[PDB]
Amino acid sequence: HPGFALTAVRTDTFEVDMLLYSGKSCTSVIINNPIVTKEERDISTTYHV
Amino acid sequence: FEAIFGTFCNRLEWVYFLTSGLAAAAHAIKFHDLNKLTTGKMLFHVQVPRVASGAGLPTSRQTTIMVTKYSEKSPITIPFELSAACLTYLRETFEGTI
Amino acid sequence: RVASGAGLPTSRQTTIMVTKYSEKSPITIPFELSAACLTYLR
Amino acid sequence: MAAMEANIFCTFDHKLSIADVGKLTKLVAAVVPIPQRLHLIKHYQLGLHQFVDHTRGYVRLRGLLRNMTLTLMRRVEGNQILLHVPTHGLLYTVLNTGPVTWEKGDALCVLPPLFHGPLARENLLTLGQWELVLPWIVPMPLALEINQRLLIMGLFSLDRSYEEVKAAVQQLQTITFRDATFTIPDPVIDQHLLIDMKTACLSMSMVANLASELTMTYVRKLALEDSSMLLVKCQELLMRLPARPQHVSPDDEIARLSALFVMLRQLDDLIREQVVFTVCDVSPDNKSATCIFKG
Amino acid sequence: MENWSALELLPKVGIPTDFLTHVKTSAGEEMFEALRIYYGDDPERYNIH
Amino acid sequence: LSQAGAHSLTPLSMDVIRLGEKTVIMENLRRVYKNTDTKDPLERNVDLT
Amino acid sequence: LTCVMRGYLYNTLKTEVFALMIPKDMYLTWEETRGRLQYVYLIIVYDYD
Repeated sequence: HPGFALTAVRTDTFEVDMLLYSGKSCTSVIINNPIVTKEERDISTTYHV
Repeated sequence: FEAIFGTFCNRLEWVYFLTSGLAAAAHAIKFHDLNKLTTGKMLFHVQVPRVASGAGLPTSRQTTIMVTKYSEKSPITIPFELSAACLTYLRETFEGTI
Repeated sequence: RVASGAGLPTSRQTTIMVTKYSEKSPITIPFELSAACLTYLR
Repeated sequence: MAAMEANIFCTFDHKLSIADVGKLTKLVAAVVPIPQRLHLIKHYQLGLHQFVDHTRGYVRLRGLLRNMTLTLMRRVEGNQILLHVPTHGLLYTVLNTGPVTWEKGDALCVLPPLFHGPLARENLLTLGQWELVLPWIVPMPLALEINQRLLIMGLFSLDRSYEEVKAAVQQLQTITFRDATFTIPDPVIDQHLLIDMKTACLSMSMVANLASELTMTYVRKLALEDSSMLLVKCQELLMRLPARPQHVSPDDEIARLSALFVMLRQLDDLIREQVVFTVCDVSPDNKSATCIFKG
Repeated sequence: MENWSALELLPKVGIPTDFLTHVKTSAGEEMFEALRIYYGDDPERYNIH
Repeated sequence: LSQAGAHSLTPLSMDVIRLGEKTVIMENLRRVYKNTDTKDPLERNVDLT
Repeated sequence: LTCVMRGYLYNTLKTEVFALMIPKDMYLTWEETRGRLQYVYLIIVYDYD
């Protein structure tokens, strides 16, 4: 035995589930209509919303 | 013969925001000019009840409180893409064959 | 797919095709008859 | 699966004030860099401030900016900015960020910003210990002089003592260009510049070795019977100490001079930046110009 | 080896299928034989011959 | 904001419990994500040292 | 032969994209992680010893 009494620390990660409670209309969300944007190339065209 | 019995597709379980119970926690409003605004703020004004007290103890006082709250930001996006051949067949029909 | 915020990547058009194959298991059982019983049957 | 986006939206998440979106509107048609391309990105990745570190080496910032991608700003609106990537050869409009004056018919380069005057203009969206530091668009001679002076200062740092280096650095830190003057911030010597020094000195010794007898003797021969201010300056720069040419061989000479031509090209590429813009007629107020995007 | 073009082009029956695991894992871990996992839109279904 | 909406109303079914006369709704968000690329954010990691 | 000098590489009807093939011994990479966009170059080097 050397002249030490070193202490160890280690952390664990758990896979766990959650349950979440809220009241009626805690936060109000305001949104606009989806907006379409376009990009063109010869092989394929693409869209973003 | 190999006898393909059937070609099976998928029908998605459709979900809409107002259909879910999570909407009960929410309050959903549309605002067509939304992208223009910088921030949305709300103001609160509160005054407190006070209790009269007997001599010997210092008396309570009036108070006034103002509180301000601010709006969040969280845009979302989704891409979908198509190959030019599908566009060509959507637009152009040629030789009329089946 | 499901939307996500800025910075994070997003999933694309994705399709999966899968196949199922049949399994075979023929069954059998014999029954044997004698010549005298066959002649009576005739 | 993947698709290369061309229209880029940047969204802020700090609770901006009216002055912030006001200053954003002033920045319309400027150029901003992005490290990665997506449809929607956070403001933290936009601008050059993310890269600054306490060492503040200018060569590091130049090298980092060389790798980045360049985009233009369009249709500024509330907390959502649209950035359009340029396509090679198209005609674009741009508003210059820095104070350097432009001229028509020349080329432009991208450089990290410089110390100019009182250092007044840093009002660009300073928020939450983050700021929108834009790169500079400057004409070719100023950029070439900046690169030249950094490299020359680095070379001079060797074989010299500390105080001689300090005097030389304090001299080289300044630049003059088209009635304007600018100062280079934090031009500290670093290992990034040492790589450039090594390759430049190798190329310079190669051009020294490849030079033929006639090429070397040309200047000394011409000084014999010609005279002009250019010639006297050139001779004054050189050290001080007819006949038939010692050897004549156009084939070997042309091969040698072609090799020396390649070596000179390699030496020159050290200071030449990527030629991003070729310019057209500019608004007389010098604020905005029409340019073609190249490279 | 399977005629995937036929599966794309031919009409098909709608079902509310329910994979036990997340479906991308089932494709990733070769539960089925003869898969095809093309991303995006693949125009190869059109070259009828 | 109280004037901004909720003018039209439709019925739909969900589960409820009676506790402390604060009747509340329960919904399991497994169906909304199911097969998508993003994981359900209620399935969380917890850490202890 | 027909050949493209500024192009996306495709069949006439664009029914399918055409790939470009490089022999394995010549192929070289100088980074372990790849950004979603990367360029490809032709490289010639000489041994003078």
